[PDB]
Amino acid sequence: AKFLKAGKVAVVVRGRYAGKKVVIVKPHDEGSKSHPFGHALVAGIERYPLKVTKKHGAKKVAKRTKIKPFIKVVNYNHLLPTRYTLDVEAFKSVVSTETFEQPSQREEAKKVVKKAFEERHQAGKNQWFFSKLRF
Amino acid sequence: AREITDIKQFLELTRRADVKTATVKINKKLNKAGKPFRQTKFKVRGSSSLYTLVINDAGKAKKLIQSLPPTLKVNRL
Amino acid sequence: GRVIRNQRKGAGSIFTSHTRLRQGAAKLRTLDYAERHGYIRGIVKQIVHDSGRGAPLAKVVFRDPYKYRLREEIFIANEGVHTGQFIYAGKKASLNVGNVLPLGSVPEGTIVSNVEEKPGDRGALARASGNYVIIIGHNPDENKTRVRLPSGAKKVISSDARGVIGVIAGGGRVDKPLLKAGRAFHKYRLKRNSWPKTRGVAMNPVDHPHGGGNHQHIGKASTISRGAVSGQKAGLIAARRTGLLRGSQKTQ
Amino acid sequence: AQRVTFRRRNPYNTRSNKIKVVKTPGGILRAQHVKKLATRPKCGDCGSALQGISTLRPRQYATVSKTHKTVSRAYGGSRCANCVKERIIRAFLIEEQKIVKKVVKEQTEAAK
Amino acid sequence: AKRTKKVGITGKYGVRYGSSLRRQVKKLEIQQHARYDCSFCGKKTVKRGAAGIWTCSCCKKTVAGGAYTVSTAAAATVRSTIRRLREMVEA
RNA sequence: UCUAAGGGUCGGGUACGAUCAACUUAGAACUGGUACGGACAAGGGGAAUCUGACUGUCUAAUUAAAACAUAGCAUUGCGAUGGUCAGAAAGUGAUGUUGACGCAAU
RNA sequence: GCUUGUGACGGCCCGUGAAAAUCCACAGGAAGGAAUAGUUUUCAUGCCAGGUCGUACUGAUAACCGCAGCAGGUCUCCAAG
RNA sequence: GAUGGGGAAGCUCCGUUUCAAAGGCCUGAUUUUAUGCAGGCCACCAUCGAAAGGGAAUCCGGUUAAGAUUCCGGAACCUGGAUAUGGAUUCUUCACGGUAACGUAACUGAAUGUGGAGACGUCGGCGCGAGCCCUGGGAGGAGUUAUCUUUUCUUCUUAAC
Ligand SMILES: [Mg+2]
Ligand SMILES: [Mg+2]
Ligand SMILES: [Mg+2]
Ligand SMILES: [Mg+2]
Ligand SMILES: [Mg+2]
Ligand SMILES: [Mg+2]
Ligand SMILES: [Mg+2]
Ligand SMILES: [Mg+2]
Ligand SMILES: [Mg+2]
Ligand SMILES: [Mg+2]
Ligand SMILES: [Mg+2]
Ligand SMILES: [Mg+2]
Ligand SMILES: [Mg+2]
Ligand SMILES: [Mg+2]
Ligand SMILES: [Mg+2]
Ligand SMILES: [Mg+2]
Ligand SMILES: [Mg+2]
Ligand SMILES: [Mg+2]
Ligand SMILES: [Mg+2]
Ligand SMILES: [Mg+2]
Ligand SMILES: [Mg+2]
Ligand SMILES: [Mg+2]
Ligand SMILES: [Mg+2]
Ligand SMILES: [Mg+2]
Ligand SMILES: [Mg+2]
Ligand SMILES: [Mg+2]
Ligand SMILES: [Mg+2]
Ligand SMILES: [Mg+2]
Ligand SMILES: [Mg+2]
Ligand SMILES: [Mg+2]
Ligand SMILES: [Mg+2]
Ligand SMILES: [Mg+2]
Ligand SMILES: [Mg+2]
Ligand SMILES: [Mg+2]
Ligand SMILES: [Mg+2]
Ligand SMILES: [Mg+2]
Ligand SMILES: [Mg+2]
Ligand SMILES: [Mg+2]
Ligand SMILES: [Mg+2]
Ligand SMILES: [Mg+2]
Ligand SMILES: [Mg+2]
Ligand SMILES: [Mg+2]
Ligand SMILES: [Mg+2]
Ligand SMILES: [Mg+2]
Ligand SMILES: [Mg+2]
Ligand SMILES: [Mg+2]
Ligand SMILES: [Mg+2]
Ligand SMILES: [Mg+2]
Ligand SMILES: [Zn+2]
Repeated sequence: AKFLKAGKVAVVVRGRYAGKKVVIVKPHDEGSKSHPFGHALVAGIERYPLKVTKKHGAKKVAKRTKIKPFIKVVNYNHLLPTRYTLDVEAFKSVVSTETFEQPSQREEAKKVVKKAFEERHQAGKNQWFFSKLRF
Repeated sequence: AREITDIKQFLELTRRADVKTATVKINKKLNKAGKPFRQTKFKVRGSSSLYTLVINDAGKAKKLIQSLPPTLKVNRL
Repeated sequence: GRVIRNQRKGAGSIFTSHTRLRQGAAKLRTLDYAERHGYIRGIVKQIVHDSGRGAPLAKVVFRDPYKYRLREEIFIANEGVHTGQFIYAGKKASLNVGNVLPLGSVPEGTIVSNVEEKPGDRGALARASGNYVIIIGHNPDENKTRVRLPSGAKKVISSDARGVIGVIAGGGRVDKPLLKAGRAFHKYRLKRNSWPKTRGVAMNPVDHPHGGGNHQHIGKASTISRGAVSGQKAGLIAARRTGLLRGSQKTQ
Repeated sequence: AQRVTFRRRNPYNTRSNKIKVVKTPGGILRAQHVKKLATRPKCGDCGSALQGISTLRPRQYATVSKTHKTVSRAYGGSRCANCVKERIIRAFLIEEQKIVKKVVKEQTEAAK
Repeated sequence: AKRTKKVGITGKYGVRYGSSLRRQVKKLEIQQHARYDCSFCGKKTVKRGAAGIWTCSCCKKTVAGGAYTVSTAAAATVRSTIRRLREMVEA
């Protein structure tokens, strides 16, 4: 199917965020006046939670498991679409066109997405997604 | 070595803890195609390099010279 | 008279190998635990000319089983092996050009190269360009394997002795006329100091058994005994026949 | 007509004794000695001069800020982007195909 | 306009060395300088670079080959021999 | 002393114009005490015999050669516990970062 | 135009044409680190110090070697009409 | 070319990482105290050998009877060591931007690993830079002038950073 849709996981394959795993939250299958190409709007993760162990005490766990997120407009030809897929309801509105344009609106966006990702991460949903692709 | 063009930044220089000595040079120079005019270079000698600001307008020139710190040991020409 | 040329050679003063540009010695992997129980994989990372040698070298790199690092090796490239190729080495390796396997694990008819004379000696047999050895039999009790060297000689070595599947690269190098003195010049310039060659029959008696006389000539049989002495051995040493070889050679 | 002399004792024309002729403010010709040309850094994977990265002689790199030595991607100043597309793609599929092989021979170990 | 009735590339040797040697050289010269097909990517762009080494301009694979030609008859038969012999070992 | 051929840069709706800068080559007049690559600079040629194929090399200071070398041809030894060679000896050494498409010896 | 530099290429090899000190980068993520205030000297500016030996001149039909102020010999850069 | 060694009557010969128990760094442990032990590494095992190879950083003007990239003037740059102030970063802790190639004044990073640079033949044509050569105008100085020549010669330069 038009497999690039509502919650497709993908690996960013060029740019700063290359190799990091994202979620498509809103696809633009064809065109923009700006961005004149098939592109998706993604919520990636920039700094993965570092592995955690039994030796890891109270707050060391707290620290280890903080995620730095990111939001990106990105060309289709720069994603590798993944079979895995992750639910996108808590930050559907957060990530949008209007979200980009004006920094302050971006920083707000990531705040939410960040909260959403750390909720998700604990009680290990989507286990794959919170794990550095290594190359 | 360096050249400076922000009039504001220049006054900031002229008061830096090491800036002891400075100089004003005057150059007769010609304008566009026709006549000549009076160029004036402000050179502050900071510790590790010599900053120089070219005020091209004889007007701004005069007033700038008044603002010169009254302890700076300016060399006129 | 004088010490003749072929005796002076041995003190290797002006006669040592010209070595500066060489890639390093060509050698199989040290026979560790991987290669003798399983296999271990490498990538040929570069195949490369080695001065003075005729066959190109393969630079092949493997992971280190006991430490986090790469360990690189210098192979001699068999024909057809290529950069980015995976090279498999060990008892339980599979039978393709480029891999290295113990002669015990290959059927007779197998065509190998750089084979060891004893297991672990990291390769000795058939390394020159174009050369190979054929496995022509096995004796599973007292695990020996019997092979035929490029010389024609048949020999039996341990079945754990290793070799690499295929033939060495650069074949037919010698099919092509050197044409001029100069090409030999550069040939030996990168090898050792054996060129050119004065005939002993052109020297004076001081210099050689062949030297002197008012016409050029050897004056005695040039087939010299094995038991001859230094200073004496010039010409056809230990020659069991002599003269133009008529009729087909080839070891029956 | 104005000719010129070396300025160090070395009289020979070696790689480390390159010369460039220059007109001084005195209005005369004078030799200047010239350091060898820097070559461009190259890619670990392919070998092409890698873009983004300043080219200096090696010790001249410790005199220069961190941003003359990288691009802001994974494997920045080290591999050449296209070479890193390849890395990501290849990584992914192989880690995927590994999941595949396991579950296939898991079925072989249960049906045989 | 045909420049030479028969020496071809070998005309560079003038009259020297003897026609026979020049013949032999001619054959292997033509071999070694030739452009060959690349197995991996399919463009005819494999040129030699020192005896035994054969590299592809595009795509950049290098293959150990013959002194003067990419594949050697001996090599080739050996290849299929190994094909054949290995065949028995899974079969 | 003339003629001819060989070029650059520009604006042209979605056929040419205007300009600046180079010796090259060929042809035609005229002209002189028939001279003119005017000094300088700059291959003698031909027909054969002997002999070494060639380029290369040597007797510094009486021999440069037809002598030596060479590519080419051919023979010999040797699979490493080896061939050839070094050393008074040795847990010594050259070939050897080598392996018969190789090393050594004619 | 001349000399020199340099680039993108092309020819050539049974010849494919050093090494090490040293400098940087990346992969890694041990660790360290903020809100009543922390992190940062690969950004800027600022402060102090840099020892030891050689340094004259000739380099050649007179400063070197040939018994010598010897028509010999002795490595090299710059190069006008 | 020393050293554990092995030969040699011995002067000494061999070997150079070798049949050797071959050593030193980073910080933590001290708040009797000055440096004992606690980790984990790293097993690389001398040293001499280039005034043409490799290689951190300087230029112009002036100056002496005779020195000068070395003195003087002025303007820089490197290496080591000290460090404060500003800036940047952070309540989403370890920067944002660009689809991307990648941008930047900054933008933490031990062990370990890996990559680059240092680092490399020769010839040929072609392209470009520099200095030199040729040359117009102009502003100057000189020369020639019976006659002729808006003429002949010359000055009009710009370092590292
Ligand atoms: Mg040696
Ligand atoms: Mg010789
Ligand atoms: Mg001979
Ligand atoms: Mg001979
Ligand atoms: Mg004689
Ligand atoms: Mg005799
Ligand atoms: Mg005899
Ligand atoms: Mg005789
Ligand atoms: Mg004879
Ligand atoms: Mg000097
Ligand atoms: Mg040169
Ligand atoms: Mg840059
Ligand atoms: Mg950069
Ligand atoms: Mg990182
Ligand atoms: Mg015309
Ligand atoms: Mg015209
Ligand atoms: Mg006769
Ligand atoms: Mg001759
Ligand atoms: Mg001759
Ligand atoms: Mg003589
Ligand atoms: Mg004599
Ligand atoms: Mg002669
Ligand atoms: Mg003579
Ligand atoms: Mg013959
Ligand atoms: Mg002994
Ligand atoms: Mg020259
Ligand atoms: Mg090359
Ligand atoms: Mg670098
Ligand atoms: Mg710890
Ligand atoms: Mg700094
Ligand atoms: Mg001097
Ligand atoms: Mg003199
Ligand atoms: Mg003399
Ligand atoms: Mg010794
Ligand atoms: Mg030294
Ligand atoms: Mg030096
Ligand atoms: Mg040097
Ligand atoms: Mg001076
Ligand atoms: Mg003085
Ligand atoms: Mg002087
Ligand atoms: Mg000074
Ligand atoms: Mg100063
Ligand atoms: Mg400093
Ligand atoms: Mg910023
Ligand atoms: Mg390195
Ligand atoms: Mg390298
Ligand atoms: Mg070099
Ligand atoms: Mg400089
Ligand atoms: Zn290809």
